[PDB]
Parts: sequence; C-alpha cells; structure tokens
Amino acid sequence: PQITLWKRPLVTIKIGGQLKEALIDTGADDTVLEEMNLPGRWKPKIIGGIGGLIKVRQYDQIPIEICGHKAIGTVLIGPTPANIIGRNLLTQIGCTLNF
Amino acid sequence: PQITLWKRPLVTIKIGGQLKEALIDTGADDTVLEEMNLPGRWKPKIIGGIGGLIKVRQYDQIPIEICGHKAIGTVLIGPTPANIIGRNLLTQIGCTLNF
Repeated sequence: PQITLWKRPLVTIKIGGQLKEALIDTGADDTVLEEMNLPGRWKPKIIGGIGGLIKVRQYDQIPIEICGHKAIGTVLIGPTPANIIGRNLLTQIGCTLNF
Repeated sequence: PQITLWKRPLVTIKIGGQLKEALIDTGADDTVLEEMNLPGRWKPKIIGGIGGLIKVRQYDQIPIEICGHKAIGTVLIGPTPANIIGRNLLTQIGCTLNF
C-alpha cells in the first residue's frame, strides 16, 4: 500500500509460523531481526551504523512474508531494538520511495 | 520522483546554502548530518544507532531542502559516516513508501 512517515513505518511480517512487527527501512542495506531461532547453518557478518561496526549472525535464503508479500533472502540476527526490513528484501516486494 | 531500492537512496540536499548527498532513511526518526557548520542555538544530544551511541549537536528550526523540496525542522550535526534524512523532514516533502 502507501505508508506515510508521520510515525515509524512498522508493518506485520511473518517468519516461520510467527507474526512479528518490523520496520520498513530504506536506510538499511540488510535485513536485521531481533534474536530468534532460525534453521540451518549461519556465517558471521560485520555490519555498521552510527555508533560503529558490529558482528552479527547471517542466515541465507530465508522465506519471509512482508505485509502479505513473499520474499526470500538474507536475514541477519543481532541485538537490534526492532525488527528491520532492509533493501535486500524491499526490492523483492517492489517497495519504492515516492514524492 | 519514484526511487527504487536496488542501491542506497542517496539524493541531493541543501543546507546552509550548500549542496550535499544524503540518504533517504525511513528507519530514522531524526536527521543527522556529517560535521559541518550551523546557525542559531544548539544543545547536545546523545543518539543511538546499530553500533552504539554518538553525542551530537541538535539544531532546531533549520531550513533545509531535499531535491529542491523545502522543509524546516530539527537537524543533528555529529560524527555520522553519512548524511541521513529522517522522517521528521521526509513527511515535510510528502515522501511515502509504496508497494
């Protein structure tokens, strides 16, 4: 749909059989979710933001649904205050910025 | 315009009579810019990002332009890796997410 930015762009997403809240973040290269259990092997990955770099866990080819749109891609797990949906998944559901 | 997310949404902004590249960040509550110069009162402020915290200078009622679109609001100046446009200004230029 069309989401305004008066408030944080939090939408529902589903991963596994679980409903979660996540932020549509055009400023995130990657998708970062709050600590949770995911299937299969992982590899380490260093990411950064204001504040510095940080090492987190990287899981690949993870099915995820965002506002009813299915996507598959890399998901990172780390100490984030919120579930973040980044550009790697946003492009997959055809999400764009407009003004 | 309509901006896809295959690459970082960098756009031209103008502040203090100077043009610059800045990231359209729907995941940012605030607007933070790389060390520069600004007028009027400023007061410190600590803010958090994915790698920890940084102390910045908060400036209120700062006129700024994004792609020539006028906005006025709070702007933080500090050691950020890159200029970040937050929702506080994006709402002001009618920027929305679509998919």
